[PDB]
Amino acid sequence: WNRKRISNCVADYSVLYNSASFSTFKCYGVSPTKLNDLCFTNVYADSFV
Amino acid sequence: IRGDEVRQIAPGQTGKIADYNYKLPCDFTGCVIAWNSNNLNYN
Repeated sequence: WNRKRISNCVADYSVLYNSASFSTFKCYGVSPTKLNDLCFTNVYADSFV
Repeated sequence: IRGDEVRQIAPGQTGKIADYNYKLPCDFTGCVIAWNSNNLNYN
């Protein structure tokens, strides 16, 4: 699985959530609506199929 | 509603239907009944 690190930027998570292309958007430990109010020390985006 | 949104009609669910259309409370005492009505469309 390809791990891509995201750090030191401004993330807009609402555009991903409101997009209808995604079948399932399951958030554990956070709620997707609140995602824009939060500040994270690090983000890891692991991609695969 | 749509078939895939039938899970959104439940307490403590997140989605377009839950937040913008029909919000059930966390302490929802009740029942939810859904049947596929593919007989009765831009209305």
